[PDB]
Amino acid sequence: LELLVEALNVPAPQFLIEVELLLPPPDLASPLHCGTQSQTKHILASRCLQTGRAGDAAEHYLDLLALLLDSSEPRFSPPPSPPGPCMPEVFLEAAVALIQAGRAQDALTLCEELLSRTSSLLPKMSRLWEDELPYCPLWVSATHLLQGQA
Amino acid sequence: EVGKAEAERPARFLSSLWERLPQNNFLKVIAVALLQPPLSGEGSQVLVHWLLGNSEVFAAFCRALPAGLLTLVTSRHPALSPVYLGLLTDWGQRLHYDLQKGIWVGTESQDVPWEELHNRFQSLCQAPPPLKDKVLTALETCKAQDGDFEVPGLSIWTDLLLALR
Ligand SMILES: [Zn+2]
Repeated sequence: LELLVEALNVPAPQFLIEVELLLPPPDLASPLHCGTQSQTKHILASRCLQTGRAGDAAEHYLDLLALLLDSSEPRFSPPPSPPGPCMPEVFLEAAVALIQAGRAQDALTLCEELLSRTSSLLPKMSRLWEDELPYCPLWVSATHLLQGQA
Repeated sequence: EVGKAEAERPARFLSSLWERLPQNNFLKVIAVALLQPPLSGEGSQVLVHWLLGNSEVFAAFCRALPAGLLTLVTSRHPALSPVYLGLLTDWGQRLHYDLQKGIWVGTESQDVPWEELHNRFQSLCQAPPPLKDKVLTALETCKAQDGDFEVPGLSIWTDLLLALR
């Protein structure tokens, strides 16, 4: 998989009927389904995280995040697709590795940057004074759980 | 009349009363008696000594009346501020939170609910300056004793202090 990523780093149509014209675009169930750089790097970090190579996992995940967010200048480098996890389930997985490193003062510069971008959503918690009805996406409840373990 | 006589102390009279007549009625009388401006306030001054002397009746008093009544009791007679607050302190500390209904509730059926306790402190604060400071400080002190959390669901008393804005 490591090798995979560098592979995907590097990138003619005849006026004739060739085969690929008649070939389909493959599915996600295909063994010819290969995502993009970013999507994979995520796999690597994912797979790594399940094994218990937490530190390594982290570094992968940070590299993941570097890629996803910092990509203003070049060709865009995309997030993982939504049979997979959404952009906040990921940051969490970032911070969870950072906790299995014992990199807890990072794990917090993450859960800080998260709830800093996403202020401008959140539930503004006036039910705090009035105390089922308001809505909290699971991930915002959790950011707080892990800020905590940190 | 009994004061001028000095044969029996008002105490004995009010003890016998307490047995004899209907208590809810009685208390309201006494409550209002504490307030009537003077007619010869030795009268009011006697009732506070009776009350502070006998704790058990005074527990029922604070429990039976409305809030504004105890507020005015207090601002008039400061001898009642510190033990009344004492009784609230002592009721708050036999609650418990459940998470699933976002509310303080008591264990036992007779344990003055949240509703009632909010209200009386609501009032006591909604009072002249010489009591508001007293009570507000008596909150910050019982808060720190039960952990200085600044989030609900831990310290009954944090809860209250927040609930006052
Ligand atoms: Zn999600």
